[PDB]
Amino acid sequence: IVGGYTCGANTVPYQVSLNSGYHFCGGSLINSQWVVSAAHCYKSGIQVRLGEDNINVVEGNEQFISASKSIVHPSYNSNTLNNDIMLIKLKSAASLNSRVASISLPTSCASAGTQCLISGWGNTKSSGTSYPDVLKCLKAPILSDSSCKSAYPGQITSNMFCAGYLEGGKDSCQGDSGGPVVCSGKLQGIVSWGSGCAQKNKPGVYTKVCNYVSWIKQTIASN
Ligand SMILES: COc1ccc2c(CCN)c[nH]c2c1
Ligand SMILES: [Ca+2]
Repeated sequence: IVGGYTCGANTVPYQVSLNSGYHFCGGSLINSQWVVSAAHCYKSGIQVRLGEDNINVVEGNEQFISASKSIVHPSYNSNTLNNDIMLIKLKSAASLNSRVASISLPTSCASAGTQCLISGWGNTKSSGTSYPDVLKCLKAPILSDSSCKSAYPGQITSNMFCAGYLEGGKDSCQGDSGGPVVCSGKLQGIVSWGSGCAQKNKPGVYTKVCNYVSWIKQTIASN
């Protein structure tokens, strides 16, 4: 997260870290057994880390649970990033508590102008690299689809939305991939792609979760 702030330990209790020997992506806990992340975060050997603040220190509220199954969206296209969503099932159910909590799926699609919370352990610099230990947060509004398409002509599908700032300086970045965009207490977006981080006229692009609620619900009812 570039241009954000330190969330505060466990104040984003649905935020997970995906670990393959090191943190490589975020995700969102949607119930005791399932995490939503980006399809571009798919890899083998995923351990889901819940209850994290400092990802380099065991602080006492973590749960580390291996993935037992990953399900990338059937229509995910890695070249265009259309349908950039994946489900991860936990080998055992997480114990839900004040530091480990699920986030509800949306009932409707959030509207332009709505303020949302984006979080992760990604790079905090728009030029160069610096990776934080504690979870970072950014408040960012959803942008109109006309402004989103103007920023990324020919690239925004109906499964994507832009959030952030056209002036740059505040954005999600490398390593925030797969993490949550939460608006009105619901998971509306997944950190998906952009042109760099926090660049002028290049706001972050996010998977439009509301389009996937039926797929999520049917998949978790059968796996
Ligand atoms: C390889 O560099 C990057 C830089 C930024 C991003 C993002 C978020 C952009 N708002 C998702 N994946 C990335 C990969
Ligand atoms: Ca920790």
